[PDB]
Order: sequence, then structure tokens, then C-alpha cells
Amino acid sequence: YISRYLTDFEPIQCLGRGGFGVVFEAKNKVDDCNYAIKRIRLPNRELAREKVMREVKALAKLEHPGIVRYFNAWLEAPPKVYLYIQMQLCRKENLKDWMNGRCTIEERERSVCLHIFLQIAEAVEFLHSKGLMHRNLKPSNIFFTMDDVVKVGDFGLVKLYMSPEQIHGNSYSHKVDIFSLGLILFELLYPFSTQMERVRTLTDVRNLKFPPLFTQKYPCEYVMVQDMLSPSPMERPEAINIIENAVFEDLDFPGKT
Ligand SMILES: CNc1ncc2cc(-c3c(C)ccc(C(=O)Nc4ccc(OC)c(C(F)(F)F)c4)c3N)ccc2n1
Repeated sequence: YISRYLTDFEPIQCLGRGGFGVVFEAKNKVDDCNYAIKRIRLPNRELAREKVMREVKALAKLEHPGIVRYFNAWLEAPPKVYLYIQMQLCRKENLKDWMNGRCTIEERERSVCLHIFLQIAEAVEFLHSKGLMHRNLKPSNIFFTMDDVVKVGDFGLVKLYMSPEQIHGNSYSHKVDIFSLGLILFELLYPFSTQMERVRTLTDVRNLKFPPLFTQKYPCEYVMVQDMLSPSPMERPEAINIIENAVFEDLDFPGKT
């Protein structure tokens, strides 16, 4: 039996795993580039297989600077069944890691944080414009390219960020992603020293109880986070309304571009 993956790529390392999948870094022999390759063992569940196959088709149609670049997808059945998905290789350190390495307010300059957030919101806006919703938006699903371009996706390298309507298992709309955005904006601007402090504070912010020093330092951002975290989905602003906010006009910081 001839395996496409072993024939065409030289494996470099395991990048991680989660759910049905394992992710490898591997170099393509012909083009000499390194890629992130997800190997999905197709589940025994036909409806889960339906979702997997449908989602690769949807991904393949997407082109946006804030969405991880897609290259290829194929099936292999050795003598159970694997779906391989080949993507652009991003940096190892995601948004969660990036925030964890910047635990002082000096390391979270306003314009830098808003610049990162804007990119996330624009990626979310793109998805919504295509009739898609992320549903699982969180810092561990937000990576950076080698050039620090933020990439939103479904990484699966294994909750506080999901909307109330999702937690209760109710029906929902694209507005669920707006809730996640609110918590992320806050988290970007507000550095944590311990994991215990992070959980406590984000849980409070979920219920619209904000640290007093945040509300005073960032009055404009405080307002937009409140609106994004509205318990009622319909009261939450659209992604396009977020990105058009004056707060994002003419962002600049030393070293930008
Ligand atoms: C550590 N470096 C690194 N770099 C790139 C990586 C790419 C992936 C990755 C792989 C290998 C395969 C698929 C994705 C992905 O984002 N999939 C995906 C599937 C469906 C979707 O909706 C149609 C989307 C969305 F972003 F459009 F929502 C995204 C994805 N993020 C995983 C780990 C990675 N790890």
C-alpha cells in the first residue's frame, strides 16, 4: 500500500492533537515548504463524518488574510480511514501563549491590543459575511503567521468564552461569536499574573462585573465590551459595527507594519 502522506512529505514533529485529529509539521519534498497537516481519523458516526466532509469543502472555498491558508485535503485507507488537511504553518506560540508571555500592562499597549483585536474581528466579519460562524472562538484558536499576521481557525491543539445560549444548549446565531469577541478584547487589554486570577476575573466579566481600573483606563473599550457581552444576542453589535468603531481608526505603535 502506497501512502500519499509518507510518499510526498518528510515529517518534522508532532504539533499536537485534539478531538478526532493529530497535527504534524511536515515538509513537502517537491515544493520544499513546511506545512501543518491534520490527520483526522474518520469517526464511526455517519453524521459526524457528514460534518467533517462538509467542513473541509467549506474551508476550501475561503480566502481571507485572517483565515489560515488552505492547501490540500485527501483520504487514505491503510490495510482505519484518515482525512488529511494541509494548511499554512503558523508560529507555535498562539494568542493564549502570547498573552501568557506579556503579564504587565506595559506589555499590553492599547494600540497593539486593538490592532490584534481588529484582525480577529475582521476575520469574524468575513466568516459571517459568508454565512459561516466560528462557534468556538478563543485565544487557543487564534495563531500568528511567521510575519505576525493573526490567523483565526479551528486548530484542535488541546468553557469561559462561549455564549450563555451555547452553554444552556439552546439554538443560536452568528451572534455567539460576538460574545467571544467581547471576552477576548477585555483579555487582550487586561494582563493576568496567575491562572486563578484569570478565571475569577473573566467569570466576573462574563457577568458584566469589571475591574474598576479597566473601566477608568479604557472607557471606550469598556462600553464596547459591555455591548458584545449582552445576555440577549440581538442586543450584541454586528462584526461590521465593531470594526467601524472610531477606536480602530489610525492605529500605530513603534515597530508596526
Ligand atoms: C503550531 N503551528 C500550526 N500552524 C498551523 C496549524 C493549522 C491547523 C489547522 C489544520 C491542520 C487544519 C484545519 C485548520 C482549520 O482552521 N480548519 C477549519 C475548518 C473549517 C472552518 O470553517 C469552514 C475553519 C474556519 F476558520 F473557516 F472557521 C477552519 C487548522 N487551523 C492546525 C494546527 C496548526 N498549527
